[PDB]
Amino acid sequence: XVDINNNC
Amino acid sequence: RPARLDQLLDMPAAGLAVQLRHAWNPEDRSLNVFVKDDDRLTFHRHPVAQSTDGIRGKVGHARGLHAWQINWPARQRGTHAVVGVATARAPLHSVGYTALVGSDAESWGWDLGRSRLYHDGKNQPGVAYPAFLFALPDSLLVVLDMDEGTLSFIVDGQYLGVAFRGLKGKKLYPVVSAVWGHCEVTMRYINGLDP
Repeated sequence: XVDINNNC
Repeated sequence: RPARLDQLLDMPAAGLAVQLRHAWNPEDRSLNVFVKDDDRLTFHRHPVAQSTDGIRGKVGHARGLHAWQINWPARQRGTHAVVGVATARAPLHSVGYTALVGSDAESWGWDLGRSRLYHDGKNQPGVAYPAFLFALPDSLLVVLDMDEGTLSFIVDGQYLGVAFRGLKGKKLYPVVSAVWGHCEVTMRYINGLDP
């Protein structure tokens, strides 16, 4: 997970 | 600080029925959020990438002074955790991660992490808030004065001043916009005063 808004 | 603010706050807070009547609206939301089965005052945001999601309260305020508490765990805020008010026209969803509440003329919001106020945010720069400055705790109060046409906030018992002006004549609903996967935001209506 790359996503920084906990959307993975 | 208005005298009416303390009069509202120092009354015993509204009971469960009133809290429920003013809670998040399951009919007025981004499809990516849902009101929890075990707690009708809290929503849960599904973990959707590149999506900003909002929900309004059930009640649109036209007159009087109103306050509600937002409980938003600091670790569940992400890049844009915005708290405020909106007309019925404010979009409740955007693609990407944005300060959706406060993005156009239909909503006014305080972006919690940036400590910035947005209104017509697509065309207008954010405003530092509080004006005296600030790490935000999990809960805050939102004070909507539909008679003065103001939006204000109370953090840790401290009145932070007027955030927005020019709200009179509008029907304004509590609103938030969230970007964090699995975030849960609770809203509890405190009380209202007549004009």
